[PDB]
Amino acid sequence: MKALIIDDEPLARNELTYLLNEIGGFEEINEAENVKETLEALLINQYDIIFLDVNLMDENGIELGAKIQKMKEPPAIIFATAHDQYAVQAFELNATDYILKPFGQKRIEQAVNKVRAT
Repeated sequence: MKALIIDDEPLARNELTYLLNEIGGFEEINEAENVKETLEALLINQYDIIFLDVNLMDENGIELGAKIQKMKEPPAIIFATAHDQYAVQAFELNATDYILKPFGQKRIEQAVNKVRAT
């Protein structure tokens, strides 16, 4: 399973990377801090799931997620943020999950297990 973490704060990307490695089953985990890196990354790799903050500095994460769902085979979108006002929008753009910070390995596992469906 390959995952992509998109957050502006590199510490947050590290915390999430740790938990994913603790859970296991991830052959590859890449990160991105903006829309350019994110889209660049998506273009050259098939990701099963992406963890995305609600906003990347000034870029809008929700809108980015929305555009990502128009892909042929979009990866699952999980919002991981400290903001709790965009859950309704996340549901509207068919997001797989919306996780509020701070979160633990159990809650991330729930989401990851949610996307394990084929």
